Amino acid sequence: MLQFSFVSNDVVMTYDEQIIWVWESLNKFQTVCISRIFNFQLQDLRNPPSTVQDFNDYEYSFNFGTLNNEYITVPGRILSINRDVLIHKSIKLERKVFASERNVSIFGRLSKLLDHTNPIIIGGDKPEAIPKSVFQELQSKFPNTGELDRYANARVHAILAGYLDGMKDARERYEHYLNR
Amino acid sequence: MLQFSFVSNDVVMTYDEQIIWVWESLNKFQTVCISRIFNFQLQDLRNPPSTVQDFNDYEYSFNFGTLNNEYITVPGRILSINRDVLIHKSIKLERKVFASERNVSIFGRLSKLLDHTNPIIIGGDKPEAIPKSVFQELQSKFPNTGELDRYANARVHAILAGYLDGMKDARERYEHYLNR
Repeated sequence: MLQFSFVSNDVVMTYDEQIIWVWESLNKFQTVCISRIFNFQLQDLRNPPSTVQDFNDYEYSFNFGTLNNEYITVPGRILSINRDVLIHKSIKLERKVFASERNVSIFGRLSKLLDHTNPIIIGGDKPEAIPKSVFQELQSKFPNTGELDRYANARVHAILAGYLDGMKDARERYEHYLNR
Repeated sequence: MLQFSFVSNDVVMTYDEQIIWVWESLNKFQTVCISRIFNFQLQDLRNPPSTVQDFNDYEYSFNFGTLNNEYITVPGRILSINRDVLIHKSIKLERKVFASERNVSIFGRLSKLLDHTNPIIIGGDKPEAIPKSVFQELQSKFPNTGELDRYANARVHAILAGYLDGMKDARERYEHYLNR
């Protein structure tokens, strides 16, 4: 589970399976990927675990962004992009802000489409900011669980129907040469 | 996790989160849905749990089918269909035999498409049986994790591209009336 909190001016993302793999990845490469979208460096772990820690009790608290003025500045490296990401405080920090269904990095996709090195700004009164209403509209258009469930079911139906329909057509052509 | 085993002539599906909800559903409605595709009645639970059971240690063992001749006969009620399902022993019992990605009931979809009350037979030497090669070909065509991941990513890309392209088009039309 992902839980966002504000401690002072620091935005903290708490991560709650055997969670030892997070610490092992940080020991091996001094980086870790959480929820498939968040890339954290060892310097971002506020609570480095004990050598004898029981990880059942433990939760990982990571520095995710900085609260400056009314905007949460997420470093681009956290999202594997070059630009930084600014989310206004009026927008609730949750995973759906950054990820669509099937772990699609919203800002990872947007940054590749942008022709400017200027940072992504969502909400607030900054003039260059994607309006909160425009961002929320994109969120509602992004594929949800039901759309992916219908896509999978339709694909299975089309495949099974194509086998039955082709079987019937092949039988019909053979029976065109058959009295019975 | 789902694990299929043969005890005598009985096919057993073992189910391994707080697994108490399975027992609670069986107490409330004498039925339970496991992995979203398997419907088990209370009579199918081989190891009814103790009133004091620790469910961390416990695993649920359910009667899934009957081994007769060389075919595993799955009751239709296990799959929420009217026909029964016969899987030849040469086919390994696993979840992908019955479910496609996003919990799509393979035989739930097929049975609605069939115009006959005759049971679904997969593999073996029975004449009315879908050949093992035909069944395996359908399995490979069914959507996998990568196809659903690409679908979601493409949908997000098309939505973000449609916002940027429409923004550029609207700006261009306004600039057609602007000297600068």
